[PDB]
Amino acid sequence: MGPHSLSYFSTAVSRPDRGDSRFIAVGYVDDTQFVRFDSDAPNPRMEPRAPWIQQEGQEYWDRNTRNVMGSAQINRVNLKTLRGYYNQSEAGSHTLQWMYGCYLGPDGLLLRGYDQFAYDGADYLALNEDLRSWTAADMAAQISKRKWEAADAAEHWRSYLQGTCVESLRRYLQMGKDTLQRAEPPKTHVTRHPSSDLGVTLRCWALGFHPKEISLTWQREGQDQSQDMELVETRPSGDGTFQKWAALVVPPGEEQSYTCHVQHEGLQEPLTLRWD
Amino acid sequence: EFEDLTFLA
Amino acid sequence: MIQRTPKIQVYSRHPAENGKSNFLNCYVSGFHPSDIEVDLLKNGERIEKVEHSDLSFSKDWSFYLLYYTEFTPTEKDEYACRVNHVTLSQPKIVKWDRDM
Repeated sequence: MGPHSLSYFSTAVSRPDRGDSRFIAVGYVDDTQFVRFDSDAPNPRMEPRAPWIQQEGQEYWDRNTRNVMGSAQINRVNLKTLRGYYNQSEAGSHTLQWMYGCYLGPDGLLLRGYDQFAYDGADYLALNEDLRSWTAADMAAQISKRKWEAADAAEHWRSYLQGTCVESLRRYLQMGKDTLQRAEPPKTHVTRHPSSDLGVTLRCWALGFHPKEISLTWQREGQDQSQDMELVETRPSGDGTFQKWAALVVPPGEEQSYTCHVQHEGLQEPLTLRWD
Repeated sequence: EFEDLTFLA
Repeated sequence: MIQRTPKIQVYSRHPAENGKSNFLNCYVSGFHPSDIEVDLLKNGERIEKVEHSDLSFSKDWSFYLLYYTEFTPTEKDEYACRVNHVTLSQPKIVKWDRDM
């Protein structure tokens, strides 16, 4: 079938300067956001954010709304709980983040699940790869670990990730087939600009590609120049495609000694590009 | 489909 | 507690051609905590109808957002992204460079 995932990325933030907290959740299939929930919205609901989810009937919207609202309430409580575990002041704002999801292998069969939490930007508690055990970051998280062991939380996560997560994923893939199941290769180009009297900058671009995953590497005589290379973060175009570039300063006159190697799942085979 | 159980920390 | 400063990239959706309708993007990533304010600027002035993506985050827990607006590039107009975040002592302005 192919490699694919369904994930939810949730952020709960305490706001003592507003006397409340906020929860936001977003859902993705692969790189494509499809739902959101925002507790600060008027009439907070699970809302569609891709066209191909819009046809879900009201019972889907109602159910997902009940469950995400439930989750918002629990994560708000968790913020208070964690403040207690770390003995933190009431005055400061704190963040609990949660990411969970399922992964299908290259054969379309379930390969991987995950369920993990961070507090104030650092790992707190994570379901291990075996889906049977938990890794706590510190003594606070060990309190939560003990609770979740006693509640057989891992067994409930296994059932969700094997059943509902994968089944939903596969229905989303069908509904969004014309965008989710076809990769678009990068449009590439290599620019050249003298950047001092000593050097010339070669920049290898990839634009217009999806999915986001891509490799751009400069080589000289079959050898990666990744130390000296400037490589920007992959960045979204805003229309479901992505952009990336990689740059290298090379000696004037030596431009043809260097090639940019592009790998992407939309390509028949990898590209070897030169300033041309 | 969103999870239908969130656990208390 | 962590605090990470935003990475900020300003660029167009499509390769920019003067007189051709396009979208101007300001991608802010790698930041923590999540509160952030982002304005898009034309010749120093705030652009009014600017939309943005829903808050999400990367595998390292750091946040990202895309801010964007329709525009038509010209020779004379200068565009920029202005960002404020707790890690910044004043609003950070990053100019749009067409070739970056």
